[PDB]
Amino acid sequence: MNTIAWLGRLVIERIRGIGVAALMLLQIIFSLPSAGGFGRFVYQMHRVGVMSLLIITVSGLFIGLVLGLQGYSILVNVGSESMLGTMVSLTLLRELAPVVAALLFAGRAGSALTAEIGSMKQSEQLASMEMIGVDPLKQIVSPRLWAGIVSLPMLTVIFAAIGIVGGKLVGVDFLGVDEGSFWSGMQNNVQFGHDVVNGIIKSIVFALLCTWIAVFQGYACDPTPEGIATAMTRTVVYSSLCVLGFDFVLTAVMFGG
Amino acid sequence: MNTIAWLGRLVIERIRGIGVAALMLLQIIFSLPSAGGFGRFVYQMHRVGVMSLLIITVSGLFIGLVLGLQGYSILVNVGSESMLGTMVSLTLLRELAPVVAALLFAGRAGSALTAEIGSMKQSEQLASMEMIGVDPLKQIVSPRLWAGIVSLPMLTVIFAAIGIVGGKLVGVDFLGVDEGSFWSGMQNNVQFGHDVVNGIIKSIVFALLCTWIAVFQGYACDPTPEGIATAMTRTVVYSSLCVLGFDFVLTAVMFGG
Amino acid sequence: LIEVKNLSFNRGERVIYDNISLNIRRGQITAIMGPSGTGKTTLLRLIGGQLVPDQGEVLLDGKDIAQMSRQRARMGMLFQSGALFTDMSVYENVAFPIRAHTLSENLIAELVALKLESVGLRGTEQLMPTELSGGMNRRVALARAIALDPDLIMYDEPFAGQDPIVKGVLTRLIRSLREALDLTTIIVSHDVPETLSIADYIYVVAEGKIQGEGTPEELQAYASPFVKQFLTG
Amino acid sequence: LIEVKNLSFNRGERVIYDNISLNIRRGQITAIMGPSGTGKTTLLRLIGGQLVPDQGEVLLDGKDIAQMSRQRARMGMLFQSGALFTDMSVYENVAFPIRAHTLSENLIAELVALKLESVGLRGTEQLMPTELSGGMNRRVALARAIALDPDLIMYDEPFAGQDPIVKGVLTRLIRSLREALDLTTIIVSHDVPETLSIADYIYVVAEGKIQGEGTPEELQAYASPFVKQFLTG
Amino acid sequence: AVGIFVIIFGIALFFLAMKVSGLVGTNLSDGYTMKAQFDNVNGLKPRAKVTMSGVTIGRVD
Amino acid sequence: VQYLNQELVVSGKIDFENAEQQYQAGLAIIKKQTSFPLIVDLKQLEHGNTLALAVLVQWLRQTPQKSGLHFKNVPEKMLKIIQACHLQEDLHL
Amino acid sequence: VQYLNQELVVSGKIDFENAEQQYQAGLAIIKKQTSFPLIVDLKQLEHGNTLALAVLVQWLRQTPQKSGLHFKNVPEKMLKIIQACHLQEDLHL
Repeated sequence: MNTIAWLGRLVIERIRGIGVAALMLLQIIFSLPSAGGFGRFVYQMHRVGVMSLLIITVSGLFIGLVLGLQGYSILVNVGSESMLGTMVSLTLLRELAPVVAALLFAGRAGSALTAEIGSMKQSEQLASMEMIGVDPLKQIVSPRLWAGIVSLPMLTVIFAAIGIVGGKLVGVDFLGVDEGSFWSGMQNNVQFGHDVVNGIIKSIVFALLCTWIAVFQGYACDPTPEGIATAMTRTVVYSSLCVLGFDFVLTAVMFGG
Repeated sequence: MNTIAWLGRLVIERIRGIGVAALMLLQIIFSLPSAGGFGRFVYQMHRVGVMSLLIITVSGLFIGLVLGLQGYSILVNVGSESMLGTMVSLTLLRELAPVVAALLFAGRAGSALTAEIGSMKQSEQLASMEMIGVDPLKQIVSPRLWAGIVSLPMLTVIFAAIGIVGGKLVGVDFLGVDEGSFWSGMQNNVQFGHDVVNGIIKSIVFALLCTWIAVFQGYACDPTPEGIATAMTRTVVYSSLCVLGFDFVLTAVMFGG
Repeated sequence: LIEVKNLSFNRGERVIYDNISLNIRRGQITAIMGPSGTGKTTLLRLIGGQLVPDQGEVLLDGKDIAQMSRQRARMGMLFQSGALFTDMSVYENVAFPIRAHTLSENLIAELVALKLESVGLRGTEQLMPTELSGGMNRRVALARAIALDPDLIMYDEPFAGQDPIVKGVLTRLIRSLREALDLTTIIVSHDVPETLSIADYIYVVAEGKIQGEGTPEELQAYASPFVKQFLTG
Repeated sequence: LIEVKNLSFNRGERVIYDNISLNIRRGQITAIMGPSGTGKTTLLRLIGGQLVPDQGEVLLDGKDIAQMSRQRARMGMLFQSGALFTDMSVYENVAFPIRAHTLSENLIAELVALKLESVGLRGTEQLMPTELSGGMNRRVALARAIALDPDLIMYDEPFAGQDPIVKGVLTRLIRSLREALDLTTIIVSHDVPETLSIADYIYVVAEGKIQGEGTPEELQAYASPFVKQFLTG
Repeated sequence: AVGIFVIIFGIALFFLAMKVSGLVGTNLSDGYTMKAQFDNVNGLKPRAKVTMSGVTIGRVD
Repeated sequence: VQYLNQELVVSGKIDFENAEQQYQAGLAIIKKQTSFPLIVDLKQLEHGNTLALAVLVQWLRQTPQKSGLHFKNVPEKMLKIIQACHLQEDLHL
Repeated sequence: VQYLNQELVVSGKIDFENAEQQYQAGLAIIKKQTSFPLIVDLKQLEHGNTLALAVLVQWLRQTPQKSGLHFKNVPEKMLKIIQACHLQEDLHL
């Protein structure tokens, strides 16, 4: 597992100006830990949560149906000892699905968050409030950071979980795959209670990545619309390698590949 | 193969990304879409081409290497019945890479496109030019629909091609496999050189789908900062899972699956 | 010659104008006043021929110009931004929207150099809006409006994107230039002082209908309680 | 009591202020205006303590406030928009920033609810600045301006870029609200009525240092080629 | 750059933390190297497993 | 005005002369029968006038005989107006 | 002015930068170097005046017997002004 660690050193590499917000992320409960359903707080929860419920069900049908034909063709090509969900649900729940989930959360909702924060400096809150001296960290970080990271690592796992729950629906409709053998097969193939329990940790680390990357670029953007799209370009560059560095390391360590 | 048409209808089920300005797209087809190396072409190929050049070389390599770790773990577990590139290039070129490539255009370049048109409706171009009567469709959409099928679907094949280039980089580093036996062993198993050259058609329709959705959100926005940021969050709702209608339709024909 | 009769406009769900009228003739310099955000921009779009009104007529010498272009109809206006692309040169900026109606590169080649002598920016045709100052950009935009010799030239808050202090200098300049031009002029501005010294007749909109119809001296004196509160002493 | 002596600041590579000075009493209208890139809002940040000045002293009642905080020195100001929280409600606009600066449970419980009724904002408590009009937002802004009673009070373009109607209302309204004190006021603004009727002394800063110095009558008569063209007859 | 771009300097010292475990160890000096002659092997692979009493002890160099 | 007891405020037309008249009207009507819904809020005023001085003296005559009275949360400029009437020495403040 | 070649006439309003600068240059340079052909776009000007036509009357005596002459796209406002003093009957326009 040394070559894996060699390739998995990308988690340190993509930290350009991000590291300035070190004590900025610390002091977000300094000036009174607020909580509740608020106007923007809930809209970020729609972007991360409510809308993503439909994304999860339909992208699960895109993945599921593609790997459902693969399952059939493995029977035809390789054989009966790795057929159907013996060697497909094995790779799908465990190592494959997690990457796409991170791209549709850390990528998609992370940049969306940034885009909204950028406009506080340009127009609605921070423009007037930093100048006065109304605590900047309490102003835009504290009530927007928490909104997009509480359900996020559960949702990252749910992405993959629904590929198994909906995988037996289309395992039956494409062929007739028994639901209980799919279920008991799944458990045994990945040793779920020790390996997939640790894949939950892998997805918490993915939530923790959103707390470093997204905040700084919204915090100090240039208040022009082109500077905002440059800031969203930067978050795609930052989040694309940080996730892959952990796809190397934690697949080998949390899952045990 | 009953999953050929089932992937298609998922895209068809919900079409609200195109529908509202479909009549304007039909008018461009009516009036005859423009072509030529213009200033619009330069910035369209900046977002699609120039930006993606460094993304594909760097992140695109490590994406492939994470899918090659999956390849390696099969060698560790199964070995001899799925050796070298039996089960590695097989799903990589044909099934896995295509979706991630779409997230760099339907997702990233699409978001950028939205951002540009929305802001020119508020400032540089269409704010004044609609009122002047220099035909808006002919001005900024008509030549950039044509631009979408020039470089973009080749780049999806190049993205995938980098996975194969990365496969021989670490054939020795994960274990000690001679690059020439890995690649020629791979070549024979999937009939690589014939199918990968024939499969350049898969994502041409996807290029068109990316630009039919993304242009709408910029084009018919309310040009205020609240209306424009809402439309950018609406871009990834519709463009993310409506670009995969023709996966197995042309994988079976061009990639020879 | 633009004839306006009983013009009524509903902007989507918001009713803007209840049948209005005017007497703006060929070469007449007038102004139209009202609060910002009451469809003053969309009024100018109706006069040009971009938007479609519900009731009433807007005719060009008793003709409906739905199938004709604005360049062939001899209409135009000066904008808040100036209608200049930022990735193209000044030459290209003012050549972009005059391609329709007498397409000729040699005509444009002579036009751009000559028409900028009136503002004193003859050698700026290779520069871009970023390189130029704000005042220079407005001076090029003025010359753009008179490119194809249009009859109609409307003014929609020319100096909206400039600072109040900067506008003070440019308003003094443009005052004499509008009188020298002497074409069909419709001034829309949030500054009242600007319109008092230039316009002959002023059309004051009072709650979605033109009520004040007269000269600066006749409307010094106030038409209605609304107008009394519109311009304070 | 605000006293500034020989304040100079270079913002990166761009020189903004070359030793300037002023004397402004508590609760009076402040404003710096001019072309973009001359520090309209930079003075506000230097006195507030967001940017670090190079040379000079800023005193609050003859006390150095360079190392003191906003809460410790009791500083604040009113912004052009209104200095309100856009996401929050009108109740929450004045309930959020009263926790900082003299934290007290009886302060929050009693004053916040009652001061809104004393202005006339009882039926707008649950509404947000986006929903309200500019005039309604100004009423909340005026209530917020003296909510904390800062020792150091500044303003920023009270009614420079307002609607035709609203500007007329705020010219008399805000003047009469500041007339209660009527102390040494220094305004640099485009609006002539504003600098004539309210301000006592004028210190125009342009191209680095103070170029215009005196009363409206003393500065009728001009200071520079720019001013000669800027002001009208 | 003690500001904004200092962080690039600081993370350079943690970027190579998987340099020690990037290939081997090292640990070749605590192992054994031995050689032998073979006349005909069906299926010799680089890094083929070598055992002792059913336990892998190393690989073919 | 709800029964906390909150300050008597004008529900209609808001003005300085209207609020000071309402204070004298509530003194004759409500405070005469032993009740003082009054937390004197001076935060929105910049400087007092003859009417603000007048009611401070009238309040001193009225309420103290029966109970206490809230003078909480005042700014520095209107605190000097309270000190001008000399309420600090012998009245809640 | 480029190397087309063209005459130097005032195209628009006579002002500080073209009243004597372009007038003297037409007599000294354009007449001497023989750039008699003139393509000029006059759409930016509403109507001309006596002094702008007086320059063309000086060219009236010179151009006919020396070179050719071809105008392009003259707007209909300037056709009325130039023709009125009989320059459209003898010169190309």
